[PDB]
Amino acid sequence: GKGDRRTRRGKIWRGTYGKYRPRK
Amino acid sequence: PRSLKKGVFVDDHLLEKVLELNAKGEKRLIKTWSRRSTIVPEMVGHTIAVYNGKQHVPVYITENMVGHKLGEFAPTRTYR
Amino acid sequence: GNKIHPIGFRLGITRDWESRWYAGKKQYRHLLLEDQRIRGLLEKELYSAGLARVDIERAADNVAVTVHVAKPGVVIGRGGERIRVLREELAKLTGKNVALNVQEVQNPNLSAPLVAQRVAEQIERRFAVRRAIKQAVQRVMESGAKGAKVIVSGRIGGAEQARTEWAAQGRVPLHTLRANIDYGFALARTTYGVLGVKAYIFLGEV
Amino acid sequence: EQYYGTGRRKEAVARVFLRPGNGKVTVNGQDFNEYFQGLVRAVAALEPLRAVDALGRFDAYITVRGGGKSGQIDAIKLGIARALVQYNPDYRAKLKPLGFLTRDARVVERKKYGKHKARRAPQYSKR
Amino acid sequence: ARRRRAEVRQLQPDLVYGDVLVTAFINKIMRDGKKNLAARIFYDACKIIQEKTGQEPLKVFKQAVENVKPRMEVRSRRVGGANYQVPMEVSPRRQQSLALRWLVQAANQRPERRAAVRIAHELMDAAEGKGGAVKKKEDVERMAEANRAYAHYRW
Amino acid sequence: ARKALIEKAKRTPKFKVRAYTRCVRCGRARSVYRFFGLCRICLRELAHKGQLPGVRKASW
Amino acid sequence: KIRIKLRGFDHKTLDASAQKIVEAARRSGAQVSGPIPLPTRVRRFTVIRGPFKHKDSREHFELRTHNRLVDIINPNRKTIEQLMTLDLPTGVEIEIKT
RNA sequence: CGUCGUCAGCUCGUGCCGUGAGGUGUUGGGUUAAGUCCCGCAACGAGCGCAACCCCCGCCGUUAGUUGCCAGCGGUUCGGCCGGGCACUCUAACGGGACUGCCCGCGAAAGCGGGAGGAAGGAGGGGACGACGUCUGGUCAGCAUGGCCCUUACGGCCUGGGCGACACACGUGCUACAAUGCCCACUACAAAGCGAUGCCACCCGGCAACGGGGAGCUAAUCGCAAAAAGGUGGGCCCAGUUCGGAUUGGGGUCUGCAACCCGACCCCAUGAAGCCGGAAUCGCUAGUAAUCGCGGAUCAGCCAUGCCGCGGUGAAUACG
Ligand SMILES: [K+]
Ligand SMILES: [K+]
Ligand SMILES: [K+]
Ligand SMILES: [K+]
Ligand SMILES: [K+]
Ligand SMILES: [K+]
Ligand SMILES: [Mg+2]
Ligand SMILES: [Mg+2]
Ligand SMILES: [Mg+2]
Ligand SMILES: [Mg+2]
Ligand SMILES: [Mg+2]
Ligand SMILES: [Mg+2]
Ligand SMILES: [Mg+2]
Ligand SMILES: [Mg+2]
Ligand SMILES: [Mg+2]
Ligand SMILES: [Mg+2]
Ligand SMILES: [Mg+2]
Ligand SMILES: [Mg+2]
Ligand SMILES: [Mg+2]
Ligand SMILES: [Mg+2]
Ligand SMILES: [Mg+2]
Ligand SMILES: [Mg+2]
Ligand SMILES: [Mg+2]
Ligand SMILES: [Mg+2]
Ligand SMILES: [Mg+2]
Ligand SMILES: [Mg+2]
Ligand SMILES: [Mg+2]
Ligand SMILES: [Mg+2]
Ligand SMILES: [Mg+2]
Ligand SMILES: [Mg+2]
Ligand SMILES: [Mg+2]
Ligand SMILES: [Mg+2]
Ligand SMILES: [Mg+2]
Ligand SMILES: [Mg+2]
Ligand SMILES: [Mg+2]
Ligand SMILES: [Mg+2]
Ligand SMILES: [Mg+2]
Ligand SMILES: [Zn+2]
Repeated sequence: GKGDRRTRRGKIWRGTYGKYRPRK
Repeated sequence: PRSLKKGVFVDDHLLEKVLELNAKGEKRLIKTWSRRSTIVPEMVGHTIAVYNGKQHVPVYITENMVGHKLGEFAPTRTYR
Repeated sequence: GNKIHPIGFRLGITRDWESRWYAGKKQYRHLLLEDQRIRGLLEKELYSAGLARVDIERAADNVAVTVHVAKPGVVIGRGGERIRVLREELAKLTGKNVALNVQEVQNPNLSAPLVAQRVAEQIERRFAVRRAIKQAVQRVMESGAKGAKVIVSGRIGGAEQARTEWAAQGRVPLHTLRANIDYGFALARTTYGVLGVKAYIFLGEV
Repeated sequence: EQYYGTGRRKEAVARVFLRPGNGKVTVNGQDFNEYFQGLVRAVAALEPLRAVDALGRFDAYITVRGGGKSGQIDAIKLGIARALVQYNPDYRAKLKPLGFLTRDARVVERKKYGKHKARRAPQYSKR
Repeated sequence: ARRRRAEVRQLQPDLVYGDVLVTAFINKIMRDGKKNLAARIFYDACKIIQEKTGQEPLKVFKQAVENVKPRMEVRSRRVGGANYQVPMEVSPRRQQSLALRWLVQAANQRPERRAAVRIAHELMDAAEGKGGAVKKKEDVERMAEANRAYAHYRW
Repeated sequence: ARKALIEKAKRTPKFKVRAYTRCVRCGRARSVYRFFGLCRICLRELAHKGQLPGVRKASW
Repeated sequence: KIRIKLRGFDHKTLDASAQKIVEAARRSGAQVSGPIPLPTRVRRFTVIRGPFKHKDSREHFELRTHNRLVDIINPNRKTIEQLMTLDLPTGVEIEIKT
């Protein structure tokens, strides 16, 4: 969930971007 | 998962002081207050006394120690 | 241990700001530290004149500084030399080089900043606290005003135990916004300690 | 020719223009069931008509912006009710009871300090 | 509620059966305010009551709610010495509130893997006199009546 | 606000990092707003006196 | 056509001294785009009332910057007369272009 | 500044009663959110407080068009894109309106119940605001200040360490234990804010963090920007798992003189406890609780899951 660094929610919650949450 | 970048850091107090001990020998002991300086090849063999915030600890340096900071061998806290 | 500063609580209405000049996120903190150094040395000088306020306005490298006092003849000096050395402190401080004015106070007994400053001095001279207060209120309440109130802290009379003396007349509806209640806090460094003096004056409503 | 009542809800503004015709409703271009659908709610926005008995007589061009869809769904409930008033005012005498004309004042309450969410207060032990 | 008598809330009738009772049940099924997802569920399950029954879902639903309503329940009350479980009539409104709360509760205790199925089967099983909810209703009713000896604590 | 500490004012901190803000009025280190140069306390006192232009008691 | 923008902390020191730079342009130039509002930039400061602990008190402070537009269509050289240097606002700042 | 406590109170002046402390007034009946108002009364009035005057949010009108619209006509690379126009949305400024006025009933009155009209009633919803006083309450490490004490040091500069210690115990929280769920893809509605060595469009390299290049922006005209939950499709199929992301190994980005002690961040690998929690105990009465994400203050960076704010979705229940 929001705690998984390697997921979408993981990145949203952690406010970051990357492989698992591309900057579009 | 450590990091530094592209320009490894080392304080020049010894960076050159150490290499000078190579220019004419090797010497004995050294005293630093830069536990923040990376360890590089030219240090191996030497024996540097790193400050643990209270004293200067005799830290012998080996090949398998390069890359590590000096502080990593001079523990600051005294426990049980 | 409560109560909003009667002034700050009204800045919106029945009370305008002292420093009323515009600025931007890069100037502001600067054009402010200035006013403080202004009122700073400004207040440690025009003390005897009795300053009930210090306004300030700006447009660009220009600063009003409409100093309100009850004894103008102290900021003027010998015929008019005081106002000279003073406007010299101005430019040597704020290199902005700006004007300066003076506004007499029509009865320094309707300006709490003074009524309080008064009691403070009396106290600093070993006056009789409960009396001074009692009188000051009477003085203020005598020359107009719909109400007034003075409050001195503790150590009243070098007493080892701090207290708080009262006194107040007429109305002083602190909860009413359209009040228009001047407020002034006078310190009072004495031999044994320090005493706070607050003054409230209710000058008409609406 | 045309009719138009605004309508607002929980910070949502809806432009509702009723025009004689079939009854195909548009919303920001998309078809009614195109801007909504998947929202069992939506159907209610067109309740104003059903009440007065419209539907088969008016078409509707609608603009919608601000807040969230269920909110919009309600602002539109007013548009179609306010515009439907300009048409025949004898309709107001039929939407009063239903209350479709009433603007819904219910809004998000301010987040106060000391609290976690305006009212939700932090928990304590006392031991 | 110390001062007033607390009036009851009114709910917008169902966007389908145009029934208020349905919305009530919908809200009990709701969770974290996801009223959409909540509504779906009742509906899908509402369909599943057919093609399993030739009857209308609403009639099924409304009669399940009925068999789960408790007519007596035991409430506490200290009378010097301890607490005596006192039996007593259940108000027309609490009956409904209890009935629905219980259905969603029993429903979610079922093994059926997906929501709509669970509400559906509980709805059905309830309608004919069986199921978690009805069990509860009977344990309660049995509680009261099992304490007839404290009936004189009316209140 | 110890004095030997109001040394802060140093265009020559040696390292931009060590350059910390302080309260223009009290020397207070923590809670020193940037738009005013003042600290959290001073900011409230002055705003009350009306000396902070525009600054008003917000309510909504 | 001269783009005008009036900013300030006072909603009267602008809204008002924004008609002086419109009336003094109604009879000397075009019709002017009248005075245009523009949203405000409210900056809030939330601080703790007491000087030590008691972090659940707070009290709020805002410093809202109001804005105005105007815009005088037709760079009337006859309007530049009444204007130029004739006003009464002290707590204002102007930003204008062509 | 916190606190009982937004509690409905605390007093005064004169008169009257009492040898006196004091009392009456402020008690009583009705009523109210209220010492709110009514009636009564040796009291008649008054101050602090309540309420109101202020801010925000609900509806409407006036004034104003570099933000909105084929509403409406024409052009369209069919994007409000251009002409164009301020009706609409909106922006921000002034003003309107609600008073138990308005109708039936009860009532001595205040006011209570109910309806009509209205966007809204009866304190419409939320703030700012918190009496005389209490707690020898909190802070002399914000600042101020009496006394006291140190004045090659209880002052000062610096490098390094410490405030980050860990057998343990508690508080406040975060993420969970899953199918009303998790994942991937695609697609949709927000508000309030911030932005010059600043937000960073768009482009290229990199799985990515980010790096190189670089348009616009003094910012209703450009950027932070994606809102998320939601909708659609596909997957997982009840398993400690495609639940959950602790811990640890490796590689690397970035800020900064410098990340060992002691930063955040990306990627690979690892993949812990946890199957809804004993006694006990906390919050919340409506757009609230619950749930979802968004901004800011401080700030190089950040240990923020904190704090102060914004809007989306949106309950249950209150006999008493
Ligand atoms: K969750
Ligand atoms: K609490
Ligand atoms: K009474
Ligand atoms: K109100
Ligand atoms: K004390
Ligand atoms: K549980
Ligand atoms: Mg996972
Ligand atoms: Mg995920
Ligand atoms: Mg002495
Ligand atoms: Mg919310
Ligand atoms: Mg000092
Ligand atoms: Mg720093
Ligand atoms: Mg600082
Ligand atoms: Mg407190
Ligand atoms: Mg009250
Ligand atoms: Mg007598
Ligand atoms: Mg008396
Ligand atoms: Mg008396
Ligand atoms: Mg008495
Ligand atoms: Mg009595
Ligand atoms: Mg009263
Ligand atoms: Mg209007
Ligand atoms: Mg009446
Ligand atoms: Mg009668
Ligand atoms: Mg009040
Ligand atoms: Mg103490
Ligand atoms: Mg202490
Ligand atoms: Mg600590
Ligand atoms: Mg905990
Ligand atoms: Mg690429
Ligand atoms: Mg699926
Ligand atoms: Mg797993
Ligand atoms: Mg399981
Ligand atoms: Mg709790
Ligand atoms: Mg930051
Ligand atoms: Mg950490
Ligand atoms: Mg955040
Ligand atoms: Zn300070």
